[PDB]
Amino acid sequence: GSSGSSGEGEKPYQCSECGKSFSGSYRLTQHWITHTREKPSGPSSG
Ligand SMILES: [Zn+2]
Repeated sequence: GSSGSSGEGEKPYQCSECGKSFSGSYRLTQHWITHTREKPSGPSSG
């Protein structure tokens, strides 16, 4: 009915790498930061 890929709780500024919503675009940035310093060995995603 109202459950699945398309549910009730999606934001236009929700991270995709990890997934984190925020009240405002500007805010998102601050978060996206964690996706800059993080220095993974290699095979992480997937
Ligand atoms: Zn993220």
